Amino acid sequence: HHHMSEATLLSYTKKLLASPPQLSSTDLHDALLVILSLLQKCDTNSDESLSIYTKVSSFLTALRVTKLDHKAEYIAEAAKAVLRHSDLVDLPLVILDIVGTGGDGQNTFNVSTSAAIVASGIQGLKICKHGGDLIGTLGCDMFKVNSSTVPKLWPDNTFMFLLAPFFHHGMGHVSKIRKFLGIPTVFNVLGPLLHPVSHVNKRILGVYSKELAPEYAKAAALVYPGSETFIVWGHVGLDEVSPIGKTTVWHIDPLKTFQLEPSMFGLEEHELSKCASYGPKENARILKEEVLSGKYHLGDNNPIYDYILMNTAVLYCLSQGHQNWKEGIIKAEESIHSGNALRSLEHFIDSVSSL
Amino acid sequence: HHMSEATLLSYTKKLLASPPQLSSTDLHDALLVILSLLQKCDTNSDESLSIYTKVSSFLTALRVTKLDHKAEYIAEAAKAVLRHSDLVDLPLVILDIVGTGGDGQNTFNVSTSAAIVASGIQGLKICKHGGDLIGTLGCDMFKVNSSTVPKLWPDNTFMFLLAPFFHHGMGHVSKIRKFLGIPTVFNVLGPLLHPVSHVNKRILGVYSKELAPEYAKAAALVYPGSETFIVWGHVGLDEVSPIGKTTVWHIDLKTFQLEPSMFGLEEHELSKCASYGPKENARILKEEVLSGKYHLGDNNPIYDYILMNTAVLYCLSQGHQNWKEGIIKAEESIHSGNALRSLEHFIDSVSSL
Repeated sequence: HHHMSEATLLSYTKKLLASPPQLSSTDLHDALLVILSLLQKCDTNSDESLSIYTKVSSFLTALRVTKLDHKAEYIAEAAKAVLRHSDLVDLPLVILDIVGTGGDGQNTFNVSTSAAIVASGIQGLKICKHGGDLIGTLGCDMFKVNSSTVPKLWPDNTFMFLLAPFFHHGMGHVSKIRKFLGIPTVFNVLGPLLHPVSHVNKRILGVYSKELAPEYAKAAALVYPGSETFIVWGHVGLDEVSPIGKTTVWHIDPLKTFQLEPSMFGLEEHELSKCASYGPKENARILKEEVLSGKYHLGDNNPIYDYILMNTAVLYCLSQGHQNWKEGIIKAEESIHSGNALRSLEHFIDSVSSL
Repeated sequence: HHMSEATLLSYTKKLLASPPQLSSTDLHDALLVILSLLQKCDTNSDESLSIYTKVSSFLTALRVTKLDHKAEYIAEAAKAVLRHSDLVDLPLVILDIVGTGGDGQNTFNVSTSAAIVASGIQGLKICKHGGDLIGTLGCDMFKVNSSTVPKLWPDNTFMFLLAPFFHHGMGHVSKIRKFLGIPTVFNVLGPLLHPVSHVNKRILGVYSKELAPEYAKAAALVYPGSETFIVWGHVGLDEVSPIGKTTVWHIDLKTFQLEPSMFGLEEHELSKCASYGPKENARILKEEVLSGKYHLGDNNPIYDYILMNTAVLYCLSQGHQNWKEGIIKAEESIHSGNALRSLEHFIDSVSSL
């Protein structure tokens, strides 16, 4: 009767089958440790492996239908359980991240990585973007960036990119069953909450739905207590600040909300159809050759350019503690045309190639 | 290919919607996909891990939505499973008695015992379907199948059908039910899979008061020609309980309540009415009960337990609530030797096929 067993997992599942469910946020934390234990230790092709996948499937599905996995305390407890299997970065004694939950069913351009690179070219900003390929096509092996090498890179880089799978081994254990399940689970909303560097003190966290946003705001406050945080939801169904129509922002100011519109940044609206992803190789070429090269300017109404510039502007106003969106657009524009943003990126690529 | 993981997944997504978009006929179609997929899982390959993941997910989502506890869904699910079953063909009062299980109890096989005693009462024919106990009495139960039941039918007052030899569908889901460890729709299908259409009365035990009324309606959809008692013992028992009260649901809707005192019997704790496994259960039934060693008034718990369940069968067969007359007829069936001969005629009938 070991605690890390199918029998314990099963007892947690049965709490979720109750009317009403009797699974606490604490219980979810414990269930996830059990799941990660079972799946880390599962003997390939054992009967036990088929039984474990059965029970893990059962548990995660039951969680999704109860919808308890979209409540702040549950999301936070789930993030903390996954982090117990993560390599966290240890650093000595303004630093921003930008990332979305995914799940908006939108195949739009990688604006988060782009805006993270342009923001890092602005004097006074440091960007430690966490997520996940785009940045791997540029000529650096992202597998080299891990808990033991991030401290080497930290002092001399305005821009850093952390590929999630090389930190969160717990996510790696559930990867295959997540593919088999083919349905959303608690895991689909945890990514933005797993930042392995405690020194990040400001972030933009995009969410796919209006309903999730207020609970996500409360979860972000529990996981990143020291952080000033924008939760963002584009009204067309987007986990970023949208190039068309309005975006709502939930403001964690250690709950105030305000609406964003491209007209506020001094930009024309652009359909999502004009901001498509072309896949990592081509997106990287667009970013480096169309955007970081300074080929396009504010006022050309290039949609992907405008999309990056706006998301940089928000990242900048967040950093400076004001809502002067046009000033953010000025600063993002300057970081591109001064060649600072491309220098920031190239410095990080060169740093990574030296490991 | 419609019978694919992708088809299964699309049904699961209907259960995840608010509100759920999975119809009763959708559940029927989902279960056919599941029975198809689970036959392909002969090894612990990645493809079996994937399929087991999607079947678990679908059955778990169905449980949480509680659609599997609705009459129309239970009926459609029984219909889907039956598509993989051997059905008995017979030419143009016949009773069954069986419980859903899943009450967490380990009580004597009263349903097979009362089926035998009832089969010794003139005018009653019993075709009990379930499951071993009869297997241990020098009877090759494998020989009782779709081809042989029509040969045994005419000159047997008692017949026993071993469910697993008829319902190949239930065979394919057996491993994943053990692995899941939670109740699913499959926990309530056994009683609704009787392969002989001619059965026109039955007692169907359920484990759950909450499930009971919806199960009564399911029974009426699956067995529209049957007068049916659904029974639930208040202690949590899919039988007419030898202790405390039992609630009975009646379909041609109607509810009444049973208590051992109404049979002029004493109450016995479930500890006194325990199962000993098939071999010893069969020996108690043959040597202590069908032999007439015990009488009404001996207060022998297994004997009383069997008398009560036989009395209810008898009252159902005749359409009255004269429970003490039921006792009299059950007692007469045992002590006349009618019950033992009825069983012995079946066992020899099977032995000689």
